Amino acid sequence: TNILAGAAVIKVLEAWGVDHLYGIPGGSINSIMDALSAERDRIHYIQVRHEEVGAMAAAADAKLTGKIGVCFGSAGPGGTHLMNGLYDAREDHVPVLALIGQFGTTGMNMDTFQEMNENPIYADVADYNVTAVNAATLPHVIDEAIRRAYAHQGVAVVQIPVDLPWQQIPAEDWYASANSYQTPLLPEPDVQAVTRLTQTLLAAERPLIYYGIGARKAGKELEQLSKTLKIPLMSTYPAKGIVADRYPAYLGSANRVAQKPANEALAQADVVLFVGNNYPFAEVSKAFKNTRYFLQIDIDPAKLGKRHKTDIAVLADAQKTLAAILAQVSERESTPWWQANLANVKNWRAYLASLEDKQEGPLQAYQVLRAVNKIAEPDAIYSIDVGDINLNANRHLKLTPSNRHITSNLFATMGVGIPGAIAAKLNYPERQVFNLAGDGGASMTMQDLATQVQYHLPVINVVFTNCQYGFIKDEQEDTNQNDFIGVEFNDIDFSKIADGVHMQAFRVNKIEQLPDVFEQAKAIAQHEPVLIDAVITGDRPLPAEKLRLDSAMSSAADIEAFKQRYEAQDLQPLSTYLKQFGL
Amino acid sequence: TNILAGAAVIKVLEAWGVDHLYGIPGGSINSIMDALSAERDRIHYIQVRHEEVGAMAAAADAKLTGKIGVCFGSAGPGGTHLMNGLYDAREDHVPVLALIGQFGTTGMNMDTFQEMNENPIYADVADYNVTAVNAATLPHVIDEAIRRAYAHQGVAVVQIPVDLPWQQIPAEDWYASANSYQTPLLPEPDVQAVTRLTQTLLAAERPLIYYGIGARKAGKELEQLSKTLKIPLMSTYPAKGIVADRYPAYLGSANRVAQKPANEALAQADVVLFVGNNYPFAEVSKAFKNTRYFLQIDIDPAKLGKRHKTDIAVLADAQKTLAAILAQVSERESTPWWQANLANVKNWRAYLASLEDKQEGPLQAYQVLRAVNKIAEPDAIYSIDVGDINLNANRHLKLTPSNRHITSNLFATMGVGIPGAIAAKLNYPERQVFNLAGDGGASMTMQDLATQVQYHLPVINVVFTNCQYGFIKDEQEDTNQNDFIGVEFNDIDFSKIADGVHMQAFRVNKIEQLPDVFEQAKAIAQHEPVLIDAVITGDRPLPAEKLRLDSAMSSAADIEAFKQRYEAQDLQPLSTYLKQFGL
Amino acid sequence: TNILAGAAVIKVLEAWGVDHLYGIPGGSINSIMDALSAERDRIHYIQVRHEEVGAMAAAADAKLTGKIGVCFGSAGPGGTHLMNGLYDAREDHVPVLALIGQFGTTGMNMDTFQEMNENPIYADVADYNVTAVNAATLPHVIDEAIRRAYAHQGVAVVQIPVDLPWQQIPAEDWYASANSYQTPLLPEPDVQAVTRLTQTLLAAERPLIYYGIGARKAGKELEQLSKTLKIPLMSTYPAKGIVADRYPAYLGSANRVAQKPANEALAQADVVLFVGNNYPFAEVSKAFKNTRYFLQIDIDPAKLGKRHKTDIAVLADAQKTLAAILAQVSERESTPWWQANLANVKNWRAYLASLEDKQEGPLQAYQVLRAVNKIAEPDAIYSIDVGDINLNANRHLKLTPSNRHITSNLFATMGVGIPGAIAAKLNYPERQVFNLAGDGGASMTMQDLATQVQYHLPVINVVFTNCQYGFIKDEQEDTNQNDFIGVEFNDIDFSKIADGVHMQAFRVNKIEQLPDVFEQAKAIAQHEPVLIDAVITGDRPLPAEKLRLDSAMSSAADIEAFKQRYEAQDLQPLSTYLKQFGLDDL
Ligand SMILES: Cc1cc2nc3c(=O)[nH]c(=O)nc-3n(C[C@H](O)[C@H](O)[C@H](O)COP(=O)(O)OP(=O)(O)OC[C@H]3O[C@@H](n4cnc5c(N)ncnc54)[C@H](O)[C@@H]3O)c2cc1C
Ligand SMILES: Cc1cc2nc3c(=O)[nH]c(=O)nc-3n(C[C@H](O)[C@H](O)[C@H](O)COP(=O)(O)OP(=O)(O)OC[C@H]3O[C@@H](n4cnc5c(N)ncnc54)[C@H](O)[C@@H]3O)c2cc1C
Ligand SMILES: Cc1cc2nc3c(=O)[nH]c(=O)nc-3n(C[C@H](O)[C@H](O)[C@H](O)COP(=O)(O)OP(=O)(O)OC[C@H]3O[C@@H](n4cnc5c(N)ncnc54)[C@H](O)[C@@H]3O)c2cc1C
Ligand SMILES: CC1=C(CCOP(=O)(O)OP(=O)(O)O)S/C(=C(\C)O)N1Cc1cnc(C)nc1N
Ligand SMILES: CC1=C(CCOP(=O)(O)OP(=O)(O)O)S/C(=C(\C)O)N1Cc1cnc(C)nc1N
Ligand SMILES: CC1=C(CCOP(=O)(O)OP(=O)(O)O)S/C(=C(\C)O)N1Cc1cnc(C)nc1N
Ligand SMILES: [Mg+2]
Ligand SMILES: [Mg+2]
Ligand SMILES: [Mg+2]
Repeated sequence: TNILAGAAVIKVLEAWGVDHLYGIPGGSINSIMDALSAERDRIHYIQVRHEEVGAMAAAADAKLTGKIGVCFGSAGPGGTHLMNGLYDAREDHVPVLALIGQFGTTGMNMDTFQEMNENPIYADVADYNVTAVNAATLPHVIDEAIRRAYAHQGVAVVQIPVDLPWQQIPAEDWYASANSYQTPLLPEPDVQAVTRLTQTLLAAERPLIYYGIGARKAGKELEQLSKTLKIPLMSTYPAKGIVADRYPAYLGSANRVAQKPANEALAQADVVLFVGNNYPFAEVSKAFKNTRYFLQIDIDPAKLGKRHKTDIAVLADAQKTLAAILAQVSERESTPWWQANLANVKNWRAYLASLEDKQEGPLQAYQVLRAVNKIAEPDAIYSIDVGDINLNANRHLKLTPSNRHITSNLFATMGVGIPGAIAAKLNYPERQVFNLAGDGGASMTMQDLATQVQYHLPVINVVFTNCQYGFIKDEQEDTNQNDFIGVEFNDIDFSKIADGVHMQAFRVNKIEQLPDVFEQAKAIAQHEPVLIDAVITGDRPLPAEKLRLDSAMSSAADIEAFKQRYEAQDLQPLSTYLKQFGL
Repeated sequence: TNILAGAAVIKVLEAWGVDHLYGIPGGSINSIMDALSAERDRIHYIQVRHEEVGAMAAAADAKLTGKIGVCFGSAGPGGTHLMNGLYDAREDHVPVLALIGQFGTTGMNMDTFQEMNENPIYADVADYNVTAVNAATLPHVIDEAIRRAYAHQGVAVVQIPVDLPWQQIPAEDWYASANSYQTPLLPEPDVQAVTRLTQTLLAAERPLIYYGIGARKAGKELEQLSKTLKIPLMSTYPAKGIVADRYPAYLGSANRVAQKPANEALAQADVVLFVGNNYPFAEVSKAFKNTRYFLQIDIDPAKLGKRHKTDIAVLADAQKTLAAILAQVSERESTPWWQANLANVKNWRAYLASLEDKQEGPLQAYQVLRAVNKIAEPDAIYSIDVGDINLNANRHLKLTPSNRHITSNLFATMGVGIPGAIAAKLNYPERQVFNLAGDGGASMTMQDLATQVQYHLPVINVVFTNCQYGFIKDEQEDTNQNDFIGVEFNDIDFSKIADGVHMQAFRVNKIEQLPDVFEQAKAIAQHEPVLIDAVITGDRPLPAEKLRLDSAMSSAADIEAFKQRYEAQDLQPLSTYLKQFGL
Repeated sequence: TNILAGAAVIKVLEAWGVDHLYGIPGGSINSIMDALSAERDRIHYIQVRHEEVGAMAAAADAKLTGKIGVCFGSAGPGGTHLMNGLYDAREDHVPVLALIGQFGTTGMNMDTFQEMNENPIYADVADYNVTAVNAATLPHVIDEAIRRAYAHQGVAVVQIPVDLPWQQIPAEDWYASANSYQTPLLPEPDVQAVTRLTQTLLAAERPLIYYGIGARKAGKELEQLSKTLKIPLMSTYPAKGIVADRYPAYLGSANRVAQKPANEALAQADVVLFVGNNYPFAEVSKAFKNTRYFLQIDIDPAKLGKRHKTDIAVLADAQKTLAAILAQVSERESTPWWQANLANVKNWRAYLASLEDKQEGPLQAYQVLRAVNKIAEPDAIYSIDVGDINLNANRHLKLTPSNRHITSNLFATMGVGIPGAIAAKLNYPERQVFNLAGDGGASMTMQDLATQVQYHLPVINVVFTNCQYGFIKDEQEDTNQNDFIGVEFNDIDFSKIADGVHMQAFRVNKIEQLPDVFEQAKAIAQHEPVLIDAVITGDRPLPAEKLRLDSAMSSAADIEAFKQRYEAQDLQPLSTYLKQFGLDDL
């Protein structure tokens, strides 16, 4: 007895627990489609409107759940449309399987219609990249691709000649290795290295703990170390929410998608504990130029001493190590450094609240995000696009350990807001999901609003319409000699786009319109997707990387101009608080 | 004295006559943007909403004019979004320059934000693919890229570290080699090979001339050879219009994007003259299995004998060679083969007119295309997307040598209708331009309807809304065991999408609505873009590759079913006409 | 009726006129081997000892005859050993087909022994690079590969799963397109452009004609234009021999593999006619910085204005264009520029002759090459390795249009001497063939001396043993601040290496030993290969790019030292001759 090789392939996906997958059919992938069609009760095919959205959504599946995302594209242009999502998966180091259609083996290398050597297309993006040439081994090739994508935390691509999945293979021969999958049991953290790290951290005058998403399991330990030891916390932007934003000694993130207290404290710190962190600005921004001792905890040998010369680098799990530090320390009294940082945070949060709390007038991004906070459930998931929204969401969203947020962290491809929200709702139908996107990024993937409608995925889409590539406009202001170019453009009314895909929607341009529109959207999203198009000003958000508040550092004229432009008259530089507490 | 290297780069583009270029800015390409900004009077930057549209439009520029198209993308995701247009340019062998942003040289290889080794990304698509590393040589690298793209008829990609274009270089050193550019003067066509080819063609009983776009300069000679010698003409789909469609011995194209008379005649022909033709279905469809002698004229040695064993292959220009054949032949009387083919064409065109000429009822693609014909100017340009529209446009558009039509011929990427129309209008502001697209393809690039609005490009967009990937649905009907999957989807109202980008638009779903809506669109398009969303039936167009009309070939039951489904009761098989004239 | 797919593939090779091919067998290519075995009366397999030599020989085949060269390698390491020869073919733009073994389709992607995805290995080097996946289409894929390698003048690679050539396919379906082959059309010169070019050339005060191997069919026209118009000639190194070296207005080549008169004249010229030339040093050496007008003739649009901005560019065949120039000019009187160059060339040739004509004492490269000239037939072929030998052979070999010489022109892979000579003797059994190689380069491919013995290929191998990478030592002298490193090494006695592979050989270290050894070698090579291991001094050849002879440019002390080191006491700078005829050292 026999099975179609394509049926076996789908049974390999099922064995690995793949719930849903994305793509667009074509003749060159119609034999995989045929196998999917017979298996609708167990694996859910999501037909997207552009293959990039399928690839992005597959990456987001893995970001959210840790479970391999799966997408496909038809030969030639279907597969090449996957690229921005495949590169997102590579750079955000999440497991994705991509299946690429190909001409049957009898026509390959004949220069026939939309027939090319597809293997070189995927060689750079992929950890594993093969053209299948045999039906009987095709289940194994798919199984190998999955196992490698997991092991290597990246993209596996298989090009499949369309004849192979329609061939019969022996039913009893193929298997999946999902049953062997497991996670490692690790030794405890290296005892003598962690005692020595702890002493250096505690001997510091101006310590900081600076964590990334490698510390995602360690929020409790981070907050209790901070509180016990009187050591402020700062994070990478993606690590926002691992410790609740409300924690009074959470400084935020550094650089540009950043918060003032974090930049200022980092410049003064004498010892940094760098935990589960691969901050890509470390060298180029000279972040640690002032730092006396640099301590690291990371799971990956490839990261040890990577971002700065490191005094002690412990190769270990973040949680296990932070718990072992906590077990060997006890209460320290409040210090001037602690108090200064607490005061600086309070001043900064008062500034952000002042922006949020306006009640009437021309709409700014700040109030839109307040309105999101007001309708957000405590375990909401945020799919965030790329641009000023990362900066503004990082400052204004009030996250806790119960939330999740995702974006394209390092490749930073625009357009991910829509697909990330699709993936979030497919994985978590009972959780509230937002897509927060700028107009530029929403434009790029707008057609897949129709996918939210088609699959009845009740996403709350919020488009920030400034008629600009605002993040880039600000860059041009900073660097370019000549006039702005390519950064200001003509309006798109996304409420009308939504109507065109048969999604309920609203457009607002005044602060006073927000509460009722957001309450209506909250309610619609109990059953159907909704879109709010928020027409916002072109005001530049405060640049945390170019602060002009300290009269020892900047001219009075520069400070007065900065305070005026950024509504920052009541912000004080960290040096004010350092002086206040005697530093 | 010095010049900024970026300014010199723009002066190289200007020297080569580049009128317009496409892309989206980013920090990693802001120094090229800065140079563009100072040169708005001479080179016109078109800000697109998705970089794929810029790449597609650059390819279309070259398809239309023969002059290198230029696009750019920012580091990482900007550039990877170009791919579908770059592969279109490679496969349609037209010259395109792509500029890719990159991190400055001081941060390359530091694993910083959106910083990667970009060179491997482009290695497969590109004829020339380099990362610039020096400012003083950067003008030369761009000049080299252009000269190679032209010489090699393909894609040149340059990755540009953002620091380089802001560096000063000596003003007097750089140059462009546009002044050296020229086209070759060729020998005349090989005398003895062309006399011998001519004899074999004339000795045939059932000759055909089968040309592609390499014969684009030879329409007059093709038609006069056909008329003088009594030899029917057939073409590749892209070669439609080189000879007017109204010519009574034009059979159409073969395979699927095809016309019945061409498929039927090709199966009977004893001698084929294959001219300027690289038909990719030749081998896989066994097109020439019956052919006794196969004669070829091509300019490219790589094509000689490529598609079939060739009796005589002349390496020469198509026009020069066809004129030399014409100069050595004279009138032949009408033959039975000629008469049979003329009768078959007349029968086929009566069938297509019967579809077009319905006046009321549920709208089909056939009447939409009649309505296009009725408002089309004699020199209109058609940008055609990918799907059933290629099949239907090929049958119904009434083209002449004065028209142009473009699509993604061989890569066949969906989404090209919008960008191709943008490029057409930018090159030919005084010519009428259509974008004919299916709903699937229009969806993929829909956001760049806003670019037509922004640049006041008066395209007539016609969307064929069947709520299907119809071309693929029909494939699944033919091959798939299990139920249709991924090929039927939820409506998008493109009149509402158009309203959202501030474009006038109409939606129609009945035949009787067409005349007034098309007349309004014709008039609007004297000054602004317009969109018609044509809601059409799901009727399958007649499959020219699966004819069931000949009672010696097919069962009576199969013929009756085919005639019913395709409204083909009055079509006769070619054998009827062959018999009528005694063959 | 059926044929094995492998048999059909070999038939495709035969239809395309392939006489011989190179490689080393392995399990992963044994089905092609089986087909070759059956066809050994009609196509000839040459088993090499390292696959790089097969690839290099295939490239050399194409360089010599214009016929596609064919090589193969087994899966994994057999194929990756081809690389240096494949990049040689790419960079020297000659057609080569490379067949790469692969695991059968039933074990591909199983991570079995020697089994990998081979397609990405070849993506950069190859114009065409495919893995075959079907037996019935395999003959076409090979046919396509050959046709594109020719049309695109580069490398085509096909990875062949070993099961496919053992499958039966229909006998009647496959074909080769060899019957349809043609070479690219030769474009013709625009009449008015050629007249304007001519007018500019003839208005020049200090003209030069500077040709490369694109002018290989135009030697008669080049030499007659030079004589009629009184315009000196210079060439790229590879273009040596297109015009006989004897011609008194042949200046040589520029840069380093160069002759003094060419460098000096190029620095003074006001108009250059750059014909069939892609000189890779143009920009980096600032060759044309002071050239007033630059006139170019090339058949490739990718080259026009590449190396300097053109004043007139002609997209046409060199010999047609040069003939059209010649047809519209008449004899001109001598000029001061002409006579200054003629005198400079005599002075230079007298210097080279002085080095060649020593009769006793420590052996130098110069006398070895004189001894080669003394036994060389007028239609000899030279396969030249990479290093100082390019420099010395360029100066001393006395070539004419009847000769051929080849090296790795642009990739410049060492080791090509031995495989190029193998190829030469296979293609030209009745012509004398030399392999001129340094010790470093000969070392790299030494084992394939055995191939010359095995196939009875009577090459005259001459190894220049300095116990150095001399060309690189001289670079370190010029740039490096610290002591020499990696450039001086232990001796290898290549006469003993030759004995080990069963080749007759000689070792010499004194000038007076040369005549008798070279006569013996000439006679041995009527029937069998031979090797001469010439133990030469570590003297640096005169650096034509760093002349120290003109007291207007250089210190007396530096001139003194130059003359002493290079035995150059009798050399004059070009300015001496310019001044004699009334011209300024511009
Ligand atoms: C438009 C845009 C702008 C941005 N600019 C900023 C910015 O200004 N500031 C900013 O902070 N970010 C910014 N980013 C994000 C930035 O590019 C990086 O992605 C981010 O700073 C790196 O975060 P990370 O170190 O948490 O994650 P990763 O880079 O994923 O690193 C995780 C680290 O944790 C380690 N690890 C994993 N598991 C464990 C474990 N169990 N125990 C220990 N170690 C472990 C890994 O080995 C790795 O070193 C921006 C993003 C966007 C979209
Ligand atoms: C959805 C879709 C389906 C399609 N299916 C069909 C189909 O069923 N039928 C069909 O016909 N097409 C079809 N096509 C197009 C098809 O893929 C090929 O692109 C087309 O058939 C090849 O046309 P061509 O030979 O004219 O062009 P090219 O492939 O561009 O070849 C041009 C040839 O002309 C030669 N040449 C160039 N200049 C000269 C000169 N001056 N003199 C002499 N020779 C010269 C070239 O060397 C080359 O061989 C389809 C397209 C799409 C989008
Ligand atoms: C160790 C070493 C050092 C070297 N250093 C030197 C050096 O110092 N000096 C030196 O001169 N060389 C040197 N070379 C060689 C050098 O690298 C180049 O290969 C050589 O200078 C280029 O020669 P070319 O232009 O003749 O050949 P190619 O680069 O092959 O160019 C031939 C040109 O002719 C054109 N063409 C072809 N056919 C025609 C036709 N029918 N009509 C018109 N145009 C045609 C082509 O399009 C092309 O532009 C060295 C080689 C080695 C091994
Ligand atoms: C244009 C752009 C950006 C503008 C985004 O404009 P938006 O309108 O979406 O957002 P806003 O800033 O106006 O609120 S940010 C981005 C950087 C971070 O890389 N780039 C570059 C960019 C360009 N193209 C793609 C596909 N992805 C990218 N990241
Ligand atoms: C889905 C699809 C097609 C459906 C196009 O649907 P449309 O709705 O645009 O057109 P219609 O047929 O319904 O009128 S045709 C195409 C083939 C020719 O390649 N494919 C495959 C395809 C898939 N993805 C991209 C980007 N380009 C492609 N060509
Ligand atoms: C080492 C060396 C050279 C030394 C050759 O030493 P030889 O001993 O062969 O020659 P000689 O100069 O001593 O007479 S020349 C060459 C340059 C031109 O590229 N290189 C670099 C080189 C290094 N490795 C290989 C395979 N090929 C090369 N060309
Ligand atoms: Mg915006
Ligand atoms: Mg459709
Ligand atoms: Mg040596």
